[PDB]
Amino acid sequence: MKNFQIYLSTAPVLAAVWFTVLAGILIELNRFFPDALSFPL
Amino acid sequence: ATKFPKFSQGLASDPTTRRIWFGIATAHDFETHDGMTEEKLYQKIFASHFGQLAIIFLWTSGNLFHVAWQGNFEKWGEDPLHVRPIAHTIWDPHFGQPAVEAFTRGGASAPVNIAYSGVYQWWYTIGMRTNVDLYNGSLFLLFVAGLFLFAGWLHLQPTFAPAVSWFKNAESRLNHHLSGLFGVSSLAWTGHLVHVAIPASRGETVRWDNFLTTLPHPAGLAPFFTGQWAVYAQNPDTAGHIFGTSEGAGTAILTFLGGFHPQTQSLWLTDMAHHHLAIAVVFIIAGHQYRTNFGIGHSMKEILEAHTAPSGRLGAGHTGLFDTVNNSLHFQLGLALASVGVLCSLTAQHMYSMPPYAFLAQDFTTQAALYSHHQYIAGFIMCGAFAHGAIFFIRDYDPEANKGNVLARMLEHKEAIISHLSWVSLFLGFHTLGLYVHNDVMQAFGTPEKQILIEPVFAQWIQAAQGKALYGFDILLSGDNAATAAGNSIYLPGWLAGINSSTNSLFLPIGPGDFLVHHAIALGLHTTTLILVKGALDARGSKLMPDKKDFGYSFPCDGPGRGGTCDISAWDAFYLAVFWELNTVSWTVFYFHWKHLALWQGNSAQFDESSTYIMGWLRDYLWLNSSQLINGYNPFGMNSLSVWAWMFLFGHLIYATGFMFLISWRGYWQELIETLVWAHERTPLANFVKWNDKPVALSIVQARLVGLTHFAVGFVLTYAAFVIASTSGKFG
Amino acid sequence: SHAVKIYDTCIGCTQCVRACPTDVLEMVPWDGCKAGQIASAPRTEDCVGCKRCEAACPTDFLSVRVYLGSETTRSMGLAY
Amino acid sequence: SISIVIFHFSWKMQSDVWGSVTGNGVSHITGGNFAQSANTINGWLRDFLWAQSSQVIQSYGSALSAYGLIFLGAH
Amino acid sequence: FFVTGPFIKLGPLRSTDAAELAGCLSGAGLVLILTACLSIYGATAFQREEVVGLKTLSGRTIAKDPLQSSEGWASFTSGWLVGGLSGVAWSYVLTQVLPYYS
Amino acid sequence: QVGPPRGTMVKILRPESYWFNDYGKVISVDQTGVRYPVVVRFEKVNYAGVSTNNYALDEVEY
Amino acid sequence: HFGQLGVIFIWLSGMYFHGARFSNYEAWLSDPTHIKPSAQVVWPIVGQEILNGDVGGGFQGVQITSGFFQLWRGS
Amino acid sequence: MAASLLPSIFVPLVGLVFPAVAMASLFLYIEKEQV
Amino acid sequence: RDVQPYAGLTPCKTSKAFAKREKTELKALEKRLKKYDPESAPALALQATMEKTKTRFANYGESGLLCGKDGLPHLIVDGNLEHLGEFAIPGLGFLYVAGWIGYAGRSYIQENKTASKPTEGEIIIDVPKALGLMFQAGAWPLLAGLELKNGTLTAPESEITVSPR
Amino acid sequence: MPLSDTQVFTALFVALITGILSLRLGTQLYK
Ligand code: CLA
Ligand code: CLA
Ligand code: CLA
Ligand code: CLA
Ligand code: CLA
Ligand code: CLA
Ligand code: CLA
Ligand SMILES: CC1=C(/C=C/C(C)=C/C=C/C(C)=C/C=C/C=C(C)/C=C/C=C(C)/C=C/C2=C(C)CCCC2(C)C)C(C)(C)CCC1
Ligand code: SF4
Repeated sequence: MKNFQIYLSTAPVLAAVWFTVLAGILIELNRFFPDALSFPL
Repeated sequence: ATKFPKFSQGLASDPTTRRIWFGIATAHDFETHDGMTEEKLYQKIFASHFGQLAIIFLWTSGNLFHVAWQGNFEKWGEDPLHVRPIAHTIWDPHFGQPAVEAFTRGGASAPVNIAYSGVYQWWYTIGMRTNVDLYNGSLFLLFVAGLFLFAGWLHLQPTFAPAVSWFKNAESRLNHHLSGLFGVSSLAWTGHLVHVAIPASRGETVRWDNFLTTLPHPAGLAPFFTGQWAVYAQNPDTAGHIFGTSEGAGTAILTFLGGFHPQTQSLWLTDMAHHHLAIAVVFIIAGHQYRTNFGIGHSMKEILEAHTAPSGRLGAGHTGLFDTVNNSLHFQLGLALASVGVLCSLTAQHMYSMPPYAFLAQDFTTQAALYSHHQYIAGFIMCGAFAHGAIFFIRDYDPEANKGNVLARMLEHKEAIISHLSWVSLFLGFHTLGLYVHNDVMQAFGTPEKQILIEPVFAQWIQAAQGKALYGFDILLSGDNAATAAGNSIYLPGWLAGINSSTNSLFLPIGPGDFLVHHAIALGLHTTTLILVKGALDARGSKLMPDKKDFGYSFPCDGPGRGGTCDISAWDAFYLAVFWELNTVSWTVFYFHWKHLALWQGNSAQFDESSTYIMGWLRDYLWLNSSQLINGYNPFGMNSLSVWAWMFLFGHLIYATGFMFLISWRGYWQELIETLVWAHERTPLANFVKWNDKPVALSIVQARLVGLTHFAVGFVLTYAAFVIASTSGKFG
Repeated sequence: SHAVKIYDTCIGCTQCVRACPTDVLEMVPWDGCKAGQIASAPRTEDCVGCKRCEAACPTDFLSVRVYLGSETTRSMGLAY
Repeated sequence: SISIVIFHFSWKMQSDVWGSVTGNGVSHITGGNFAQSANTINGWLRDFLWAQSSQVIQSYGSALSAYGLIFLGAH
Repeated sequence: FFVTGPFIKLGPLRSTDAAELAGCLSGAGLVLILTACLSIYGATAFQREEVVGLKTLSGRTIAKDPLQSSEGWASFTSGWLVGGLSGVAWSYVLTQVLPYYS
Repeated sequence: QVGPPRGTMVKILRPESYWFNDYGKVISVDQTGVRYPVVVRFEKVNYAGVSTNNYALDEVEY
Repeated sequence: HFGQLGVIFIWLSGMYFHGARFSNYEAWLSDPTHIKPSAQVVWPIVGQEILNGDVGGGFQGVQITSGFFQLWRGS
Repeated sequence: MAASLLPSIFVPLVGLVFPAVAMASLFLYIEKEQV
Repeated sequence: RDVQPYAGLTPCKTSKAFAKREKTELKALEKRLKKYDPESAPALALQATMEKTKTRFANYGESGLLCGKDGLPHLIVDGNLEHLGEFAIPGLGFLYVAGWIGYAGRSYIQENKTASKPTEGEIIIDVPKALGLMFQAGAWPLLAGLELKNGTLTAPESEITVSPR
Repeated sequence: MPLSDTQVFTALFVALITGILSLRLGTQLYK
């Protein structure tokens, strides 16, 4: 249990979770604000 | 022991085939020879310089003789735009009848090679017109080469052999080379241009026979010595002037028109004569700087000694560097190579954009071949300069004598230099590759408008400063201010005509593809410099191997211990940097060749459209322009490009064979040779014949070199075949 | 043959000697270290140059160093 | 080796087996050029690598644009 | 004798009526090259003492081969040259003479 | 007893040392007049993987 | 080995599931000669929807070359 | 006359004869024992 | 917005080549569409793609982009006020974010260096402390300025291991 | 106008002398 949490806190698992979430947010931003060549003004 | 390593006992007693290889390799490394004194070192270097200068002159005389004897120089001079130059006759026993009938170009009656070296345009521009003139020149250079061979022989005799101190006399050497080797030579070339090349360009042939009877200017030397030097610029050549004829031919011998001669699209010969004259004056003045035997002039040691920053930011300044440079042949060699490589790059970058030879701009294959030639030579020379500086740091650098000067300071903050080189290289490569991949994806996804196309406004702004009126900045020469007004008296009308014309390549229009490729070039230069500076500064030791200076310049490794030390030597840093040098030079010349091919077909939009993404280079440049090359020979006969197709595939072969030596390493091959030794020893009727030298695998450094040589040879030959065949198939 | 040099930082741990595959190195009495012994390279002619001694030397920087030089039959490790 | 086996397979099948019968003989993919061109390295370079690469390099703007991107990426 | 045959039947002039003469001149040229190779091998190979003797598998001590010496290899090279040129000429003769040759 | 006491952190001054300009704990100093008596232990390993070696009195600073 | 076989069974489960909810196998069944097999459809995010090629059957997706459709038809 | 003769002589001279003599000579020197 | 022409680049909104690019892509979309009957899902998906292309091209027109002869937008990165959104503002956003990432990393490595076994915590990341330092790294520019002014950003020369040279 | 045969052979003889001198220089270097 706690050890499993520690296992999750390992570098590979944490890298995979962090990049999964990051890719998710970036994909969602490119879905809701798509095709952004430059910052509008 | 054997006699071939006459200079190396340690190789003479070597019982293996490595003896032969390393005696070939270390032949010209005079400093590491048995019983070698400094005096013998310097005398042998002097005579070797004599020797290969004679080689250079024999090469030039051979080119002249072959063009005179087997070429079509006269006919080419008659119609420069519709006659392909001839290099030399081919007598190949292996040719078939289609090969003999397909290589017969020009007006030759035998198979020939089409001279892509530009020697025809150069010799036509300098006033040579007939095969007799070229033959006379070849014979004269044969005599010059014999003279230099005799001079090398003579200065190797003990009476005429000079001491070390004669070579160490820096002031006299530089005074004489600046005034005489540079300055007076430029003056003599000006005298040639004024007396021979310009009159030949204006129709009248001035050879030695009618030399001393035809004044180069209608006025004599009266305007010269009376100070009315502007008489020599009174009447320049008319715009409607045909080269080699008297139509619209002026009388001015020296001027600064600028731009290009309209009929030849090359520099005005009067401009180039005035140019060499000004250089002659500047360099003759410059060659009186240093003090030799007459109580006046500077002392270079004291020049360096007195240039120390008062704040101490530089440390002890340049104190102690005079002896460092003068006693270190590798320091001098690295400096000379650095400069020579920069010059070779400058020649590549100036001959394409400012062609100095008549009818060179119209011959596109020669332009491409010359640019590729000088850029690859420059890159190799640069790699040599940095390698020899690493060698200087190992063999010739004295930390005790150089204590506190800028060089020891370089050793002190080497980590900062290497780390910032790594940073700039990483930034450039990440962002350039990312922008290229992004553009690849956007083109792939059918939305090319979403590409990151950064307009290179800084280079465009420079061009606007320099007279280009495309972009509309209009600041310095494109605008109307003091700089342009000062320029518009002598040079600027011709310069503006040249730079704003769409035909020439004086300052080509710049787009986002040019941005991305120049940043790729910057990546290549920064990374090659990273590798080479790292090799030079860690040459004397690093944290992995503190005592690297005790192992010489080139050693295989320091064993598998301490994690592994493969490719740890500075020689290995050079070996690694040659790959990056070839890569960078290929990027530059790919850019050159594609941009110029687009210009020469008249559709520059192709490059400007397809150079922003890598698939465009792979498709519209490499795949597209390789069609006629690979069709040099096929099942339906062959044509004149079959030799270049064969060389293309040849270079591919060498490149791959190099990959063998680079990837597979010694110890597999050593065991394989051991099994082969057993087989030969136990084969009946073959054990009658026995090797004198024990067959062994190539050593680690040797094989690294062999693989690098194959890599580079295949690289150069493949690209030479491509750049020549495609350009000749589309333009001749 | 190659050149093998022993430096006074040697602690006499004998690992260079035990690692040598050609018996080039030997331990000799010496007062300089605590262990009371320094390595030496009498049979330098037999040094193939494999640098196992340098890999097995614990002292920083190495007390044994092999400098590759003239290559002989024995140094090249040839059975022929 | 595999690179040569699969190249032989692809060229031989496109040239001498695969195709479409239209009642007037076989119309192979590459037209049977293997038998007369696959005896030269130039033939493989030109009639197999260069010739058949037109699909992958001109795949941009279509569904095979992913194959083109992978082609570059794998290079 | 044999080395001529490849040049006859696969040389550049194999189709022409002069196929045999070309192939035999090629064979003679190759014999001359191999004579040069033999001469240089004989000059270089036998420079050492070779103090160790030779015995048969039965254990009988026997003298060294005179062929395995500089002058012996020179005599062998001369015999090679004469034999090779005679064999090339004989191959030419037989190609011009032999009934079932084609 | 000469040299740094046991347990103190000493700055390495040997130029070739992997831990040059680094700090290491003194384990022991040999008083029998050996050339390199100072045994220094290091948190970080070198390329050989060892964490300690011997230094002279002038190759350390505290 | 048990874990590898579990992984292989996951891969097979994925392939069959995609061939069920992300493919045109039923359309391909009626016209196998003219409909291109496809069992992968991409999300329309960054213009990658172009990879959903016109494989036929009133369907768009990445054309597959694993032969899974042919295997299922033969099964 | 030079054009019809000299190529057919010097191409084999430089590409078959000179290479043969040079390689043989260099071989004889390199394998020549020191003494 | 209406942007002045710059570096020989006309605005994309008034560029005929930009209109040609839009037209071409839309026509390609129509062609792709024609084979699908309108009721089927690919037809609606392609119509949505066409809509997306139209609104993208429109947005690029209004966003003050400069197009070239090719007809595709070109970025001005010299700092021009009229084109700051091309490089400066996203450049500032990247510099802020990248400095946040780096400062979170530097803070975690310096904090973990005080642990009993720093190298184990290097691979097994203390997630609560890590996240605390990550959210503290929101004010990276400030804290970096403090470190620079106090001299603790940069370690002194004597402490750093260097080559013997 | 092609080069005369005497011109070619004179230049070739000058080349032969140059080659002799190159051999003299090479031998002198080898010492
Ligand atoms: C380095 C310059 C150079 C080069 C690259 C060539 C190249 C060639 N020559 Mg030319 N040639 C040259 C100089 C040169 N020549 C000079 C100075 C002369 C004297 C006027 C000649 C006279 C000449 C004739 C008469 C003929 C050729 C022929 C040939 C062709 C091949 C046969 C051959 O090698 O015989 C060359 C013949 C020789 C007698 C040797 C001349 C070479 C010069 C004098 C020495 C150059 C040595 C070099 C710098 C250093 C070598 C050392 C090492 C690097 C190998 C080939 C295109 C033949 C040809 O066109 O075939 C189709 C032919 O008939 N050449
Ligand atoms: C006036 C006096 C004078 C002159 C002419 C020279 C000339 C020369 N010396 Mg020097 N020397 C002198 C005095 C002089 N020396 C004195 C007083 C000493 C004693 C200190 C020495 C000591 C000395 C040594 C120790 C050595 C020389 C060497 C050389 C030769 C170098 C090769 C060369 O020229 O590269 C060619 C260079 C140029 C013509 C100038 C370079 C200009 C740049 C790089 C290129 C510009 C080219 C231009 C744009 C046109 C190019 C294109 C065109 C071809 C199409 C050269 C012939 C070297 C040697 O041994 O050679 C035999 C050598 O090692 N010299
Ligand atoms: C004016 C220029 C100049 C001078 C005087 C020198 C002089 C020297 N160099 Mg430097 N060098 C130069 C240019 C120069 N080099 C350049 C441009 C490079 C970059 C390529 C180098 C790279 C370099 C390295 C890496 C090293 C030297 C070394 C040396 C020394 C010994 C050379 C040697 O080992 O024997 C002569 C060398 C050889 C015989 C090898 C040549 C093998 C070539 C590459 C084969 C090429 C194949 C051919 C072109 C293919 C034909 C075509 C194909 C179709 C068949 C000597 C002091 C070595 C040394 O010990 O320095 C002290 C050393 O380690 N130099
Ligand atoms: C195309 C081939 C290639 C590439 C990409 C590189 C890239 C690099 N080399 Mg190498 N190199 C190569 C060939 C190549 N080299 C060859 C054949 C040689 C001859 C041996 C060398 C010799 C060499 C030396 C000797 C040196 C380099 C250096 C460098 C770096 C230069 C800095 C730079 O451009 O950073 C930008 C970096 C890249 C373009 C690398 C790829 C990064 C990618 C784009 C990011 C990937 C992210 C993505 C999410 C990945 C998905 C994977 C997922 C499955 C995990 C870089 C890492 C130098 C260095 O270390 O400088 C610091 C250096 O010293 N290289
Ligand atoms: C197996 C096939 C083959 C062979 C043997 C040849 C042979 C020849 N060709 Mg042909 N050719 C071939 C295929 C072949 N070719 C094909 C397929 C094509 C395409 C259609 C051509 C196209 C072609 C053209 C267009 C020309 C030739 C020429 C030549 C000749 C070169 C002249 C010479 O000997 O210079 C001497 C040899 C050299 C200069 C080569 C130097 C290379 C070495 C390895 C450099 C490094 C040297 C190093 C120091 C070691 C030296 C050791 C030394 C002591 C032995 C020669 C007779 C040329 C000719 O006839 O001009 C006279 C010519 O112009 N060929
Ligand atoms: C799609 C957009 C995109 C993407 C994907 C990348 C991706 C990347 N960039 Mg790039 N970049 C972009 C847009 C993009 N960049 C733009 C628009 C700019 C203009 C501001 C830059 C400017 C930029 C610089 C200057 C550098 C990068 C670097 C990098 C790499 C590491 C960045 C990072 O946060 O590491 C995590 C961050 C850290 C470890 C902290 C390190 C320091 C960061 C990079 C900057 C903070 C320092 C401070 C503000 C002073 C800056 C000085 C500078 C102006 C010279 C990575 C490959 C770096 C690189 O690879 O070079 C070797 C790098 O130095 N980028
Ligand atoms: C703690 C994070 C961190 C920081 C602040 C730095 C800072 C620096 N690095 Mg280093 N680096 C790091 C991590 C870091 N690096 C990692 C993980 C690697 C391995 C990939 C490298 C590899 C590396 C190389 C190869 C080079 C640098 C260089 C540099 C300098 C240039 C700017 C830059 O980062 O561009 C480089 C940026 C990258 C290579 C991107 C990698 C950075 C990643 C994204 C950080 C990952 C850690 C992240 C914050 C999570 C940990 C914390 C979390 C648990 C809370 C600068 C001093 C260059 C230099 O010496 O310049 C003078 C150089 O050549 N770095
Ligand atoms: C390793 C080493 C070495 C080598 C190194 C190298 C190789 C380097 C290089 C370097 C280089 C290669 C450099 C370059 C540089 C350049 C420069 C510095 C340039 C400049 C320019 C200018 C200044 C300009 C100006 C102008 C302009 C902008 C334009 C117009 C005109 C004018 C003039 C105005 C040595 C031996 C030394 C030492 C030891 C070590
Ligand atoms: S050399 Fe290294 S290993 Fe051999 S004894 Fe001295 S210390 Fe122990």
